[PDB]
Amino acid sequence: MAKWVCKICGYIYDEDAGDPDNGISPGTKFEELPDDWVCPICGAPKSEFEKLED
Ligand SMILES: [Fe+3]
Repeated sequence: MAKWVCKICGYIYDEDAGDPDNGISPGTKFEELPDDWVCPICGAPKSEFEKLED
């Protein structure tokens, strides 16, 4: 699945990993993260992530 970078801190949201510590099962696409999900490292909103693809 895809990977997304937090433009602020460099955390990688890896769709294959999800974010289970913060309520997100492995396999959850970035689009499906709740609107108020934030970077677990720096707190940046979803707007600050960039999909790692051309
Ligand atoms: Fe971040």
